[PDB]
Amino acid sequence: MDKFRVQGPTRLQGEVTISGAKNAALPILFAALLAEEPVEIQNVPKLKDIDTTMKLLTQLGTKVERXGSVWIDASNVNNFSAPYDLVKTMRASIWALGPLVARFGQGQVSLPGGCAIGARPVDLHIFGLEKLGAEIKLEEGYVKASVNGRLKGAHIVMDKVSVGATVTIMSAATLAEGTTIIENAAREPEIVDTANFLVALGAKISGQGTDRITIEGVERLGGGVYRVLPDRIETGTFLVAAAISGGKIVCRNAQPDTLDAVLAKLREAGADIETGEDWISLDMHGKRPKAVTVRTAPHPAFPTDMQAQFTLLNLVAEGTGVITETIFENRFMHVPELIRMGAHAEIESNTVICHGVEKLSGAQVMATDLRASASLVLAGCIAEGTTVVDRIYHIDRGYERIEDKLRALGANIERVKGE
Ligand SMILES: C=C(O[C@H]1[C@H](O)[C@@H](CO)O[C@H](OP(=O)(O)OP(=O)(O)OC[C@H]2O[C@@H](n3ccc(=O)[nH]c3=O)[C@H](O)[C@@H]2O)[C@@H]1NC(C)=O)C(=O)O
Repeated sequence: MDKFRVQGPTRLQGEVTISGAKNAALPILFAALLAEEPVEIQNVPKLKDIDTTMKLLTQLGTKVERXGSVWIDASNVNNFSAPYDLVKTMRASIWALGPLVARFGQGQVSLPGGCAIGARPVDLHIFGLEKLGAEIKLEEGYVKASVNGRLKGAHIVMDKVSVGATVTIMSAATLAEGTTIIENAAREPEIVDTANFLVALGAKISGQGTDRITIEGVERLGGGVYRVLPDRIETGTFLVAAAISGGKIVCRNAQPDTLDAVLAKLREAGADIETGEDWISLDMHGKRPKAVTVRTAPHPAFPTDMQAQFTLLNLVAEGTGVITETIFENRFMHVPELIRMGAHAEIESNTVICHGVEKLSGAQVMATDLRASASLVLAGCIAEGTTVVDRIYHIDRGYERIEDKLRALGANIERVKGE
């Protein structure tokens, strides 16, 4: 089992080129199940989640090739199920459900089980599909959807703001008879990206990026070429890496407008930030960060995917920082790991109260979250001594060659193979 050996402290300096969004590439890859013609998805990151998605697609009879792009040919889909073993390694597998029933009249996906970060049911996905006319049953742990003929457009109001259910409903709606309105839709940049992808295929969608999405169903979707937007979380993670190390970095292939909350919080922490059309620069001028207060919430508020990273920032900042999580209530596993490295903090309900320290110390820590756990690697970069991060497969699922990118910034990091 892979592990990272990080030697600190290091001041991160240099350039990093941002990869395509894991979170846009995923739903777009699933939506390609709707395409009758070949599709080329550009700017797809090289990471474990993409591997699992490619595997799932192949299991359905989809022809898949990849490099920077992923080429998809779904003209011969011949299988309609996502098995337990696959869903267990990637909850997003649920996204195969909607496209399958919308195009083929049937789809089966293993029902996701428990997860360490909190309760993550998929009730809204199921509810949405039902509203569209699909019949759904649970058999042997498999959510089985079906419809005789086309789905039917419906006016659906969402009980929660949900990135995943908004994608499920939006995607399936593109082939339904009539008009579908998704009220209280998630507004994430990835939702806009997926909608734009659909439209490039011939779908009729408007309102993407707002709380109300309208879809007018069409008979078929064709093919085309589409470039995935930049990864906002990868960008935020690198920006934080510089901000906590007294460093200076420039992020290339970036999309500043997807990061307003994070940028503003970085400025509050004392960062000198400049932005261009496709770039973001950050200079700490060798200063320790100032503690900030953060509240996660749906886009365009501060994202839960940046939460652990900012918790780290607060932990080495001057002052008492407070972080409140409103999306994933139990997403605090990183805290006790950081405390093993010398940090000080208390968790009260969904809020962590941080007491910044001057320096962290190297220690053995454990990764458990595909986005949050990158925080441990960052911590290792600025801590005194050697930090060993176990179970880095988690990080591999969410970041493209993070050690390579960090190394190019001056980090002392080694991938240690257990085999
Ligand atoms: C952790 C990841 O990123 C996450 C990111 O943290 C969240 C929030 O921004 O949005 C995506 O998850 P998601 O689609 O499961 O999350 P959402 O559906 O918005 O969930 C928001 C809240 O609603 C709840 N929820 C969601 C769907 C549903 O049917 N029922 C329900 O109760 C969740 O339990 C959570 O409390 C990302 N995943 C992907 C593949 O796009 C990851 O990379 O795997």
